[PDB]
Amino acid sequence: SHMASMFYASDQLRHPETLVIGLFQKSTLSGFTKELDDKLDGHLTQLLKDGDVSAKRNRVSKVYPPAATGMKRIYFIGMGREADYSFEDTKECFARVFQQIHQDKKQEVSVLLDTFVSGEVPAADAAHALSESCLLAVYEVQDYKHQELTSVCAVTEEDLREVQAGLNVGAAYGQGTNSARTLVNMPGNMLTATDLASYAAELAAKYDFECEILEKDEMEELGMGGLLAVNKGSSEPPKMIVLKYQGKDQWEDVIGLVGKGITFDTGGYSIKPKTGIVGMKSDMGGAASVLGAMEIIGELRPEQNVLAVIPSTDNMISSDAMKPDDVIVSLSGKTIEILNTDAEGRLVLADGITYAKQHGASVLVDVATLTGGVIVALGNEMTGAMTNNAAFYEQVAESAKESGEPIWQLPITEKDKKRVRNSQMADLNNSPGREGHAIMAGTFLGEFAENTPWVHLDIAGTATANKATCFGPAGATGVMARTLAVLTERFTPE
Ligand code: NI
Ligand SMILES: [Zn+2]
Ligand SMILES: [Zn+2]
Repeated sequence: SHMASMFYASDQLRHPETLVIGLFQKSTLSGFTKELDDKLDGHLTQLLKDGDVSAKRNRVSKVYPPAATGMKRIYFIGMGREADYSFEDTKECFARVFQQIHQDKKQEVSVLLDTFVSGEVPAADAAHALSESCLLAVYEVQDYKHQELTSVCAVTEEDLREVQAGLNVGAAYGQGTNSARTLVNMPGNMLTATDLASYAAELAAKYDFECEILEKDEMEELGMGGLLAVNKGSSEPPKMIVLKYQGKDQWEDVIGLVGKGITFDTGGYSIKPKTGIVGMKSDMGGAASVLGAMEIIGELRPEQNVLAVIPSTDNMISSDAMKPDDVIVSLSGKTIEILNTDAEGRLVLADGITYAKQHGASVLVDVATLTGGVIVALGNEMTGAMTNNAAFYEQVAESAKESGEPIWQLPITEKDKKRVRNSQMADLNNSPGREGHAIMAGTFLGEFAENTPWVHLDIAGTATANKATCFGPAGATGVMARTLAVLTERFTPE
């Protein structure tokens, strides 16, 4: 059927109307750029000389050549010094330049990929940078208010099957990210647990994954007390969304990914302040992460098994909502005292984690926008991590190093498990205080993890951003979707 892709590798500059060219801080031109300079009677040299065009990293200069040439626009993007130039410099160079092209409302673009390759960054890599960074930079918030770029040609003298391969993975990663951004940016009345369950089903159909969606009654029968406690105040029914992707002949070494899917967090009876409750549609950020990553896995079909489990519900006030001091029986059969109804996320994750384990997960990663504390500990741009297994954590850390999404581990100590076990009435205390706030939530989850190698990721700070950047709009960031995807590529068992 020969379907056209947005990103296309060619050896020819068929579409020279709109160009994108990287410039190093060499002090001579070469390759295409030199030919262009000559083709332009030395104008590009003059512009560099006068500083109208700059090779300083992330400077973007737009030149409009004479119509005589076949070119209307050139977007020059500075790359700094070639000795310092790395892959993630490439990502940022593409992001900066497509920010500008997205503003300019251009439809077709020819990138001279080779102007971006170097010792450190080969063609296939530059290609990955381009599609991923392009997709992230040009993303638009799906709004409900009362132009699109649809062709990017990567023009290169290198193996087209390889370059195209880079463009394809780049594009998969960006697509899953943007998917997650979408789910996250959606107003809570537009995305209930029910809507989240349709999305998952559509995804399951599209990529032929096994999908099961447990409803309240099956949850009652199975004893899912965590997820049912949070849902008690809701009229919107709950969902436990399960997705199976078996990409190995044997259902074994299964990677369990658990996402917090709280579709709106009011904080419940332990009520949240007037400023704190705005933006709490984004409390399903963790679910976005895993769904985003399923999309990526569905596109790249790696040789790995993955169980995705997403407990999903809103957290509301009513005549029947959970109350502070309630004691509950989790799925695992552990009892939990609810000291704080705003610590609802770890209740649902606890059931999610025990379910994943019950369904053959042999390693776990949970992703949750879980605590304000993580923001205090690490800021808005560094996701917090906790683990019960250094070896598995190394795999997750390395994934994040490849992803480019920064992670930092916080300790779980014996003293920490002491605090979480400190409840007068139950096995576990859902909220011991602000002291090591993020670690308390990690520590609680790890009790449900028991012996299964596990990593918890708190994306309360990294799941959203106040301001636009080169890599996308204000609002949801789709953080972690990449890192989970990469983890499933790179994961090898014990
Ligand atoms: Ni063409
Ligand atoms: Zn909460
Ligand atoms: Zn929450």
